[PDB]
Amino acid sequence: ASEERREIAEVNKKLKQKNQQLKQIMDQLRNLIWDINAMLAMRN
Amino acid sequence: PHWQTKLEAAQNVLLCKEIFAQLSREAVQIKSQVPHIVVKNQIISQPFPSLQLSISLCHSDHLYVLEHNLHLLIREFHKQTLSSIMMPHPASAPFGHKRMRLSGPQAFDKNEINSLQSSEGLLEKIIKQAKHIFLRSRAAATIDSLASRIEDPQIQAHWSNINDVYESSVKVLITSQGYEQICKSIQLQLNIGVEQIRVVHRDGRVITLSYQEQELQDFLLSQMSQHQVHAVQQLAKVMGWQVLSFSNHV
Amino acid sequence: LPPQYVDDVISRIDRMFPEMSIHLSRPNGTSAMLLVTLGKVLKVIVVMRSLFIDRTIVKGYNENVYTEDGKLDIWSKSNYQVFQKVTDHATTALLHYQLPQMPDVVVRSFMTWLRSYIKLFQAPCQRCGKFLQDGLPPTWRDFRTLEAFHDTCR
Amino acid sequence: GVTCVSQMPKSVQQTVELLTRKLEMLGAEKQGTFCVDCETYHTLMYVMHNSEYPLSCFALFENGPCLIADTNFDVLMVKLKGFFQSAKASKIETRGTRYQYCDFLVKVGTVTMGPSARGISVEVEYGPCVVASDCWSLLLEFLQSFLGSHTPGAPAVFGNRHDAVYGPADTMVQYMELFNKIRKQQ
Amino acid sequence: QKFLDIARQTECFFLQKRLQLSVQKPEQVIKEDVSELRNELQRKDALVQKHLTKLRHWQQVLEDINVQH
Amino acid sequence: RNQQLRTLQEECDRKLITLRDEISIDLYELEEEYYSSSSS
Ligand SMILES: [Zn+2]
Repeated sequence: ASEERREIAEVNKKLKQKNQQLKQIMDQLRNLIWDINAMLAMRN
Repeated sequence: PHWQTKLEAAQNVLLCKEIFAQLSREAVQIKSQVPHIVVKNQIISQPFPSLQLSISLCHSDHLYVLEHNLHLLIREFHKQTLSSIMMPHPASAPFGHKRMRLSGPQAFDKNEINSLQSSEGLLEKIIKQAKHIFLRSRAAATIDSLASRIEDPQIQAHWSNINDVYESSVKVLITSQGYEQICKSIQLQLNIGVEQIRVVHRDGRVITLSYQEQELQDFLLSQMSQHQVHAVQQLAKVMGWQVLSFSNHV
Repeated sequence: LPPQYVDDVISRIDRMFPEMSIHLSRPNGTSAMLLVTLGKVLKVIVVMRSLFIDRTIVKGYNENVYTEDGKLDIWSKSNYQVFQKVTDHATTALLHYQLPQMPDVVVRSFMTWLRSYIKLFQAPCQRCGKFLQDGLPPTWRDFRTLEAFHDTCR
Repeated sequence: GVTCVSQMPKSVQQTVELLTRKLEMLGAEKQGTFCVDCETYHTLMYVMHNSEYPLSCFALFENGPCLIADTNFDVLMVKLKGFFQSAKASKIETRGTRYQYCDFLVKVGTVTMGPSARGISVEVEYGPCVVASDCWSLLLEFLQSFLGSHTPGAPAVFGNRHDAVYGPADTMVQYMELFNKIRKQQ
Repeated sequence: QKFLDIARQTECFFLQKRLQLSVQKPEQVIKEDVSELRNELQRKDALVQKHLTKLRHWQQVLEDINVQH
Repeated sequence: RNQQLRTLQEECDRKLITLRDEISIDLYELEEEYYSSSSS
């Protein structure tokens, strides 16, 4: 149905928008795990 | 204690002034195929064609992983003097780097001893790191971006939990839509070096790499088309179908 | 998996193969960095998280293993091409023995592979002579049939 | 690592260039110039000033205890000359051009009992492994390309223990044997 | 063992043949997509809740190690 | 005082590593989720 396809698009848009929230998390979580190791490995 | 915090700031400044002096002398005195530039308080340098290092003392963008490492890196340089390693375990002997004193009389080679003494000082130990901190980003963003751009197969990156400066370990598991079990296929361990990345392919092939972002993106795309072909082979193994002529490359 | 379980699995690994000796330092947090010595031929340092190995630096017996202290210093590669090639082969071969379902087999599967390396410098390859085009001896064991044909050999 | 020092005897000087040419066909970069020096004493004892170990001095006997000592060990000998007979007959020094080939560090130089230059010495030290005798099979096949039809069957310096460290020290024992043959004849 | 597979690879073939023919006229595969996408989002949010409480828990101890200095 | 200060640096590091350890397992499970995202 045409209307059903519209709801899927709305779900995809919400899921796609939620994915954008998720990608920033990894970059932040990734960045932190990067930074901690670089700071520590150099420890004296 | 108000007097305590006042003194601490002064001590930090005196140390900070030393750090820039150590970089500032090193940059112009020695050359490492890089055009360092000196300004009042900014030591501008170009480790990569697309990078600009603003190591700028600020008196009264900030990575804080490179910045902090300077403070700690200097101590290792300071520590190399007047350390416990210098002193000889045998009571009678001249002061010398313990590992060095046991190197000469234990017949170490011409190359290893020279390598140990060839420490690069300060600027090279940080430029090379910034030469890796962002090369990681260009290889990390591309992998992250490639997953969104291409939805047919799913790039998967399991990043290692121990990635010390001057190196980073990668996992790549290029699987199709949801067929992880039936179809597990080429997965390469990419290695982010200081100058160039290094991958080892699933089948056994080793590809050195280029340093530019574009070259990496091409490699993944080339491995993209390869997997879809491998999906045919895996289905042939598990489907009622039987194999015919194969052409892995061209 | 629990930190204690990691020690038991690797301690069990040492029992099967007499030549191999495993040292568990664990300098970093709950990520075993076992060190394996193959009798006298070669040494190796492998980092692993939660009993799933992800790296292998095959440093020869000659080369030093630590840097300035008990610090294992996994990164420093070998100064010889032969061990450098084995490093890539160990880096690549480690993957091919990964079974996502079971953590115990992958470690054991990798060790029998490493155990097959005790005979390096002494086994000709089935395809051509012991010594190949370049300056490397076999440096390539098949995953299932334990052959000796080189990197250039298939 | 593991080495097989040997000598491969008209046109002795031309032999090195021809022998180097055979090495050049395989392809090996000129990465330096090695210089091994031997010194001789009465009671005897030899101190082997070896290159690629700039610090080590490598004092040695015919068959007995060998110590590895830093460069300063020589200063003891010159100052200790009073109780010994220093520089008794002649010092044999062999200097040649280093040809390190894809981790084989194979070098060939003309041994010069200064200034005669009567012999040729081949250094085939194979860095990777210390285990040598139960690994000897590798070195031979590398040799067969370098030299022709007169490969040294075995260096004979290996006592064949159950577990065998070789290290660099026993190589200097091998060098001495080559020098002994050179000194004995012509 | 070989008889096992071929008779089974034939069995799924029949159902797989139905699937595409059953994809066309009904809306069920779209309906399953509605549920699967909804389930995927629900799992996503559940993972978040695991993240925040753990992240907040760490935020507390790190602050605690700071007030003690 | 040098003794008591060294303990604090070792103490915070020990807790600091555990933060990195727990983030590693937390990142790993999350990292898989993003790539698993279907149709987006
Ligand atoms: Zn071969």
